[PDB]
Amino acid sequence: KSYPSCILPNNNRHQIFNTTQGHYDAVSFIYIPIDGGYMSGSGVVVGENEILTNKHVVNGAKGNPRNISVHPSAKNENDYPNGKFVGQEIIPYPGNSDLAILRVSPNEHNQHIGQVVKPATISSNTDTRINENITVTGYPGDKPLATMWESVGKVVYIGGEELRYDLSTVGGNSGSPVFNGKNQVIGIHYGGVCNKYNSSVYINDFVQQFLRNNIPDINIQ
Amino acid sequence: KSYPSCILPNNNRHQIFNTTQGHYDAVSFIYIPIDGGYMSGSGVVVGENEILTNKHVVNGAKGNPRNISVHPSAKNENDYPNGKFVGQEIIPYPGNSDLAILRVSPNEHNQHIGQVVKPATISSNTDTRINENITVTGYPGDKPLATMWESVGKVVYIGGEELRYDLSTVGGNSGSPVFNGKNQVIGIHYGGVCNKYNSSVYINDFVQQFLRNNIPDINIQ
Repeated sequence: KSYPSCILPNNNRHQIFNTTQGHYDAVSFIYIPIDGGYMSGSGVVVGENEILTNKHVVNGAKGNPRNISVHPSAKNENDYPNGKFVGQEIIPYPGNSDLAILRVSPNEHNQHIGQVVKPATISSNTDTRINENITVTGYPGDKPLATMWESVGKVVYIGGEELRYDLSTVGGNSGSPVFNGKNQVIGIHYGGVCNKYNSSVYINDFVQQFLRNNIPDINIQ
Repeated sequence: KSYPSCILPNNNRHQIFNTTQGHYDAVSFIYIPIDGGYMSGSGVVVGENEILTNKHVVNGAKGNPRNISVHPSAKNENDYPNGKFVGQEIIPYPGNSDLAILRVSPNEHNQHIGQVVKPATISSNTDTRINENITVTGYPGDKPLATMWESVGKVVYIGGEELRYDLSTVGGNSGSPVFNGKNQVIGIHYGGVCNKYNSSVYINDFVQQFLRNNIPDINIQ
């Protein structure tokens, strides 16, 4: 058992039904069979064949990326509007943050994940500040499996590779994109300190280089 | 489900039976009831009423330290030579590392945790280097519940608040002390990247200040 992230006083969450509309389509559901059961998590499409998520999420594959299923725009357990893409290569962030790139294979129709949905825009994070209104959108495990939920709140802390917020998340949210009001990705949710705050990997200048060094078509605004 | 840390090519582990001997007595087993079941982890006694462990371990208490049971020197499920101490106050590291101090209450005999075992010695980490021989000792969840195991290996990376090693650990090891050859604590295990390495919070100068600011009798050698 585990409890990676926290229900906070601010528990303002609603389900996304039109999961392929707008910036939602790159939000991705992750499913990994392990020990006869499954682990699930979240991620975000950022390139032709790439998502971002947590190191501790891809770890569930026990070193083999082909154990990971990525469903971009998952709507529920029996509604994957874009099907699945199978993990191909795990590229951990060399720094100390809980961040990994997962490269995925094209699907059975030779479609690439970044063709069926719009890859997310990465923020340059030059305007990102404390008390900014943000959302964290992904697949919390206290809801029905593979339903997408947006959680609303504010940035309470920015420092180094860490950005913290006052909004609620639940095991399953691991790897969820953090969006600013312009729907750009400022961070990748990884955890929290209960019940004080939840935490994300802040996409600072050094993280951005890692993205640039590995994802040629990354879109940093 | 989760898989926080990794079996690596180096899987050199043995069970500690004399758990109160020497530097082993401060190694601690953590038990947290959650969602009708339980979460378990590891930690290390470092002061009269204090252990170190991970932020993501204490999170299992959902904000209430009294949900946490700490058994220093636990030997097996029916052998707690020092009984249990109940969580009293959670003090997260303000920095970005997966590190928390858990203050515990005295036991039913008014004994303090740092009186029944010798608090561990914290290394100054001025000699700690890559390729140094180390151990990580705690309660891996693939062994019988609350049995103590020492894992042997080498440091492969030191940077910022992160120290990585080539030795194997398993879910349950979260919060385990990392010992150098002088049996001083150089880090606190928190995770890994499968199957490349496992990771700990490196007790650098800034972490040491946090320890000093909160634990008056901390012993930094």
